[PDB]
Amino acid sequence: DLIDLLVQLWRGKMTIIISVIVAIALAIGYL
Amino acid sequence: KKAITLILAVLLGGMVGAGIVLGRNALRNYNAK
Repeated sequence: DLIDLLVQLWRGKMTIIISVIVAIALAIGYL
Repeated sequence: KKAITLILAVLLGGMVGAGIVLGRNALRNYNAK
């Protein structure tokens, strides 16, 4: 598949980091 | 082993470079058609 959708991931930059930190916040909370 | 660790470094260094020379061109082809 082409690069036509690999621009919105960059476009939505904060919305990815805020969905990864919330995963570490439950991963470390699981430990 | 000194032999395979450089053959698998040139071929690794080329494939990461081929993504750069295609990445700086296809993104230039995609922006402002």
